[PDB]
Amino acid sequence: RRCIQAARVCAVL
Amino acid sequence: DRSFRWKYHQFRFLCHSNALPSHVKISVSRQTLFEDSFQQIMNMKPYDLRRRLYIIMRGEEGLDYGGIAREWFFLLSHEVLNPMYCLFEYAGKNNYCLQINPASSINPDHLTYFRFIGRFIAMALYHGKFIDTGFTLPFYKRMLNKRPTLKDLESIDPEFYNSIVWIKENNLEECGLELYFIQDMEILGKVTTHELKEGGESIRVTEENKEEYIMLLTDWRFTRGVEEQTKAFLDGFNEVAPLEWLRYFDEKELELMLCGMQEIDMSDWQKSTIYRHYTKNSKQIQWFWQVVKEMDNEKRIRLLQFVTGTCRLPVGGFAELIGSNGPQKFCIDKVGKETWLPRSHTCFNRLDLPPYKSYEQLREKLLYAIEETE
Ligand SMILES: *CC(=O)Nc1ccc(NC(=O)C*)cc1
Ligand SMILES: [Zn+2]
Repeated sequence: RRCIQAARVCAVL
Repeated sequence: DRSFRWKYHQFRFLCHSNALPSHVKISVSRQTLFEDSFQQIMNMKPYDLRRRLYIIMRGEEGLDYGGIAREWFFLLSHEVLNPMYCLFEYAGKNNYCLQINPASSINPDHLTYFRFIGRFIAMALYHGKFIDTGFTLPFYKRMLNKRPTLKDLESIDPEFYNSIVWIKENNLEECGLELYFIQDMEILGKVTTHELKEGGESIRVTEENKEEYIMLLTDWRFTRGVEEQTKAFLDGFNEVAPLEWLRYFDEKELELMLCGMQEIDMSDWQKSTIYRHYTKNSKQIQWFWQVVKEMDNEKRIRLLQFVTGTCRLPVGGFAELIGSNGPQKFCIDKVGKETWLPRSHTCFNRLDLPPYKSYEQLREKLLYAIEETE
C-alpha cells in the first residue's frame, strides 16, 4: 500500500 | 548577474594574459591518433601547451594550423571514448549520460590517461577550440567546485531520485523503512562497503537524520568508485589552465565554452516536439513558441540545456533525441499550478509547463527558470 513503496525505496537506496 | 559574453571576455583575456611565445609541434597519424597524442602531450611540459600548437596530421597535406588543430581536437575528443581503453561508460542506454568507469583500473595506466584527458580539455579551452566528448553538467559542476544536487540525480538515475524524494516527503518513523548510513559497492568482482559518516554502519536513518543522509547519499551517488580518476583529470587540467580561471562560469556556460555555440534550427525543433495533455494547438504552447521565437540563439541553447541537460544535438537533429530510457523527443507537459515555475525532467527531455494565465506570465516565468534554476 504505502509499505509497497517503502520496500521499493529501500531496495533502490 | 554577469553575462556570458562578459565572462567569456574575462576568461579569454586571462588566457591571452598568460600566454608564452614560440610553439609546440605534435605529430600524429589518423591510425595512431590517441597513442601519438598521449605520448607527445604527456612528455611535454604542461605550460608549453599554452604556446601555439602546430599539429601535424602526418600524411594529410591539406593543412591550415588552426584547421588541423580544430580537426584534431574533435577526433581525439571522440577517441578517448573508445571502449578498449576502459576509461568511460554510459549511465543509460544508447550512450546516454557519459561517466567515468569505476572499473577503469583494469587499464593499469588509467590514472595517467585521465590526467592526459585533463590536459587535453584545458588545451581546448585555452586555445578556444572545441571538443565533442559529451561530459554531463554534473561533471562540469565538479570542474567549477559545485556540488551535485538532488535535481542532478534525475539526469543519471530517475528511480534513485524518486526514492530520495519519497524519503524526503514522507515520515520515516511511520512506514517501517530501515536504512543505514552505509552503501555497497562491487567493482571488478571485489565488493566493498563505504560508510557515509563515521560509524554509519550502526547509524539508522530517522526523521532527525534524513536531510544529512540525503545530501551524503547524493554526493556518494556521483563520486562512488571514480574519486581517483576524477582527481587525475582535474590535476591534468589544472596543470595547463588553472581551475581558478573558471570562477565566474556556471556548468551550462562551461559546456558552451568547450562545445561551441551553433545556430539552432527552429523548424527541426518544432517538428520534433511532442506534447502531453497539451497539443500543438494549446494556448500555452503557442505562447511558448512565441517566447522561443523572440529569444536570441544564446537563450535558445539555454532553453535546450534546461530541458535536455545539454546543448549538444545528435546526428539527425531533434527527431533523434535520447533520454534515460531510450529515444525521447523534446516534450512539453501540462503539469503544475500557475504559481509554480516551469521545471524540467532532463531524463525524459520534458518541460513541465504550467497552464499560465497570460503570455506575459509565461514569458517572465520561462525566462526566469532557464536563467536561475536547473
Ligand atoms: C508494510 C511494510 O512495512 N513494508 C515494508 C517496509 C519497508 C521494507 N524495507 C526496509 O525497510 C529496508 C520492506 C517492507
Ligand atoms: Zn537528456
